[PDB]
Amino acid sequence: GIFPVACSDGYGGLVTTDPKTADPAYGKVFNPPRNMLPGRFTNFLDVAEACPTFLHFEGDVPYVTTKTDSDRVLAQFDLSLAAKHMSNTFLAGLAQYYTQYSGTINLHFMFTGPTDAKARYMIAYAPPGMEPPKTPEAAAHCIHAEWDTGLNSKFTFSIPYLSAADYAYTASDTAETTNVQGWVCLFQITHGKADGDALVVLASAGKDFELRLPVDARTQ
Amino acid sequence: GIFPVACSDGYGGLVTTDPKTADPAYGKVFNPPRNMLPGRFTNFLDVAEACPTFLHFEGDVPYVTTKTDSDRVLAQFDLSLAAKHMSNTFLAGLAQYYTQYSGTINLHFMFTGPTDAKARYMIAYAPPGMEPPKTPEAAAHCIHAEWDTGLNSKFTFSIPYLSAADYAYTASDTAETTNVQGWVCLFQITHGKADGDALVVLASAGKDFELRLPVDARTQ
Amino acid sequence: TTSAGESADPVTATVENYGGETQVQRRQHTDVSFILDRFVKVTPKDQINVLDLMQTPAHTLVGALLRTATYYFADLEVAVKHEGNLTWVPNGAPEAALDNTTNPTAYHKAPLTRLALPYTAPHRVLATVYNGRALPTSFNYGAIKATRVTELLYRMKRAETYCPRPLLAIHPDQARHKQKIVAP
Amino acid sequence: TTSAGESADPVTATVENYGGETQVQRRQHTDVSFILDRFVKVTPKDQINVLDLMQTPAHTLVGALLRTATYYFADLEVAVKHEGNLTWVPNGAPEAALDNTTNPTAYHKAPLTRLALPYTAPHRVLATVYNGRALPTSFNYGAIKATRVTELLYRMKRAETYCPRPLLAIHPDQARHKQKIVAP
Amino acid sequence: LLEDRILTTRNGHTTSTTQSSVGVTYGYATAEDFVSGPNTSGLETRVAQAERFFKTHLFDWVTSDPFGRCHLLELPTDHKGVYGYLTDSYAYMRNGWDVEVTAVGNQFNGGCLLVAMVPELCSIQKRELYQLTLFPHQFINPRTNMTAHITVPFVGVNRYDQYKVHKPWTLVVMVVAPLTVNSEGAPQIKVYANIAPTNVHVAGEFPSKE
Amino acid sequence: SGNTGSIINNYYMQQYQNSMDTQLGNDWFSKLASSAFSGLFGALLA
Amino acid sequence: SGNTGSIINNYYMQQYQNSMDTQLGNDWFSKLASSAFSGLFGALLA
Repeated sequence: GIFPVACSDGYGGLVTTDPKTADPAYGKVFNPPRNMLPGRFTNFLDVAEACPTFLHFEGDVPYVTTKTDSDRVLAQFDLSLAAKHMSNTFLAGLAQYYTQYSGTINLHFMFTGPTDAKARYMIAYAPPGMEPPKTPEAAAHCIHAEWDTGLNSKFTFSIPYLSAADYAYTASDTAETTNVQGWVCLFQITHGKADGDALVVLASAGKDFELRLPVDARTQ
Repeated sequence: GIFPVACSDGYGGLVTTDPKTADPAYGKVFNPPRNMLPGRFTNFLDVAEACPTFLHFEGDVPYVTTKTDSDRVLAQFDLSLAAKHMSNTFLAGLAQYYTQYSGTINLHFMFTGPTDAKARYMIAYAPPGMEPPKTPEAAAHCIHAEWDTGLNSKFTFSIPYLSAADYAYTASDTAETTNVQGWVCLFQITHGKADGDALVVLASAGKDFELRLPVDARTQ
Repeated sequence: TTSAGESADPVTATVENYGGETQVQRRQHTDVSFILDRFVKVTPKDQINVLDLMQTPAHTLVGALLRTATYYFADLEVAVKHEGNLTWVPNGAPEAALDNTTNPTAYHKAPLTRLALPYTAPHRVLATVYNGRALPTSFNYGAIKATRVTELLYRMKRAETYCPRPLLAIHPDQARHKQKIVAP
Repeated sequence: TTSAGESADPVTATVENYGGETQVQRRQHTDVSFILDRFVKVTPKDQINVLDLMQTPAHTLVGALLRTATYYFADLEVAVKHEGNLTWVPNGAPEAALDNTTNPTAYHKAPLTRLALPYTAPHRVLATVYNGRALPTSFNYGAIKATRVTELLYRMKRAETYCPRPLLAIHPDQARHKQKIVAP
Repeated sequence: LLEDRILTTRNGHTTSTTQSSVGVTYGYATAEDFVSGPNTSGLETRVAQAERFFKTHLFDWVTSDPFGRCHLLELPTDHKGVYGYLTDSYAYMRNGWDVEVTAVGNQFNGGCLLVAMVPELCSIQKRELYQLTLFPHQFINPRTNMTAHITVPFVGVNRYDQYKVHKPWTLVVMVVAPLTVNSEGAPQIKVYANIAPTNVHVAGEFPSKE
Repeated sequence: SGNTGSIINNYYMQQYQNSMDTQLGNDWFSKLASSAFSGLFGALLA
Repeated sequence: SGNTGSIINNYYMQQYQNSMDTQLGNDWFSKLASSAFSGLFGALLA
């Protein structure tokens, strides 16, 4: 006769990811040419990593002006993708679609002021367990670094991947106000006729960076 | 045309054990690392055998105190998993899930009393066909052994696998009050200022031990 | 990692710098071809529906990622929970062209329609934005019609865009946007 | 087989000792990976159900054995006799994340749902007891939702715990617990 | 008066000795999970300086003291020295409690405590108390030993565990056999506990009290 | 891994059924089981 | 191309599933990504 078969229940009922492919019913189509076409790419952490973006900010502007008082802290916020300044950036304008991640992200700095405007800044990075400082003095006890304007302007600091689990989420809750990943915080040493200048910070994916588990869920 | 097929009735209707596997619809997932992770294991008769447990008892305590009269019998009961003292132990806290078994189980002894407390015990093992003794004298006629406290404390006696069928059940009925596997019974010779001491008995799986035929059925 | 900035030559930085090591990331998931192959259920507006893409919700995964790379190419795998017989018709083919059973006129079963779809544009490439709400009439992957279509999904295939675009999301308010995840 | 006991070095004993021989046991069944691969039907509490495990009856085979080894890893094979379309969503993903058809939104047939499920925790390992009724929000194997779910079963897969726990059962009363077996 | 057995265990500068030795036992592990993980991105270092002994008190094993008293002692726990300051200046780390438990009476009493070192938990069922015989554990009896000792590995749920709010390791000693002063035996046994945190490395760091 | 007696490659690719266990760089309970002596601390007679 | 883990030639011939890409005669974004220095414009100390 013929090969028997078990019409197995539950195997084959349409899946929005189903591994197999459907049936073709036209075939024999020779398309145009796609030769060396400009600026292609095939990975979003390739352009993320490859072309940073500035950060939204208080007000909205990307830059930041030199405080001329004891209040030095030029920045400070939740070290996670929820980060408002990031929430719009290229790397953040996508981590939405991936439940978790790991890796490193970068913070590039720039000056724009006169040459008669020599200035100094700081970059502290504290973790979960305590609230961020407000005094580079107290902060100089985290994993940091100091720099001062010069000939070359830019500078990109990579911030460390630290967490119990090798991962953790991109989303957040009013349970995580203690954040599972830290409160990175940038400050301001001293300066000269360098008050009110522009120190714009951008963001790219460091090499350590990685992103996984696709999640789509209403985002505009 | 195409390969005919016999949509065979009765083959494929969901089975809580079905040999085959289901369909995957996400795939390409690289997990974290599970390298040399502490105290693993993959067999429950491995930890059963590998790490014994004491026995519940009259009252509840595990140990037992030296009778100071003719009543010597320190223990005695149904040689089966239903055994209350065992029913909680590790080996018994699982044989629930397996209809039958075969093999050997062990009874480890220990003293706890003073050095001015030299004592002697006994271990008889009678089978189905008669009721257990109450006199090591009458008992010395089963397959037994004698021992006395010393330098080394512990001691583990393996009790024999005897039954018509190479198997028999872990469960029991008010039909089996004659038990298909015997009434093991421990006694007490003589002693010295060694009355009221603690002779705690534990239980592991001997090497001969085996367990089969998975049965799940309401147990708390 | 200092450098010149008004030069915008890619000048990254990484761990090692001040300390720490750097790891071996497995970005398999952020693979453009991988995360665009998974159906998008757009509203099959009546019966005569054009296999466009800017019809899809510009907020869904395959939608968004779609709206982020100017150029692109790919094929199609559709779905049509519906009524009657889906009679698709190629690109350029007269609206009216879609009706004759001789055309690929699929015959209903239970319950939708899973079929493959070539990319049939006369142009060597297509785009979500033509500078030439106002985008070209050759920008359609064929066109379907049955006699009542309830589910329209487009599994894009063998994906591959070119050039980039801006990626932003859910404007928070507390520097950290809060939204219930999956809890025990 | 005497020995020192306050040393707790494993010191077993066996037949031969006083006599008899010892046999060749075939414990294939008490194989941890083997007797954990066989579905457990836990109450699919409404529609939005989290793929947890301490939801299961801590008295069933796959449940009990589950609650006996602190650590563990494994994958998943579910079942969903139900209504509508099961749209599962990964771990960490926003509760709300489970709704968009683009997500793995399975399409009903007859009668339940048999699909495979990766273990997707950010932690290299999970547990039924975190000393950190009170256990972690990353301890979930994704999360399902349809529009009415009647049967929830979890065939754990490629099982493998670590470390042990206490195994006890049906406290008898007559030193021998009586309960009708299978008779002729 | 026997096969004879002694032993001293050095940890840093601290070194517990004993004569009623009996031995020891390591359970679950004997090693440690590659503490050069991803989450610590090279940003982790060895601080085997605070690796040593500190004293804390267990209960007092008294004649009455029922068949269950198992004075718990979480590990980690309050540290007035090194390891403690370390946990206050750090978020992520991992170690391995040595633990060398004593309980002094003399070679004349009866009864036994049950020493065990178990991980993640919350609380235990009495009916379960009959199976400590499953996790790193020792057995005490004055007619052979005065000391216990059992050296625990690292389990954690992760590679680099945080302790500000979590304590994977707990230490219990349920009285398996009640105590008997007896004719000439000692009067009471205060169970003392000697611990030490080993193979530990840190990663992470906060500002300062200021 | 329990009950997988399929004669085929369960069709769907390797990197698809289960999630691949990335490495780094009874395991132990069998280690402390397969080492229990049945000897005698004295010397057998008869 | 996304999620194609079929072990067969997906049955239906090559010139049938998708439409064949006639030639003529990350491509580039990977080209400007894999070239970002983590060096120092001065000289490391300590």
